[PDB]
Amino acid sequence: GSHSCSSTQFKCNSGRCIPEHWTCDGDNDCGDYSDETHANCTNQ
Ligand SMILES: [Ca+2]
Repeated sequence: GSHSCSSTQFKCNSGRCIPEHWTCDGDNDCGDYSDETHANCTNQ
């Protein structure tokens, strides 16, 4: 599809896509730490 990421993915600030369940999980999956920010943790 023309969308950036799939329906089950989290969109990193860099534009990289990662599985949504990978947010606030202890690993910097995005590489830019956007999936591990305090903000995303409070959304869990
Ligand atoms: Ca992570």
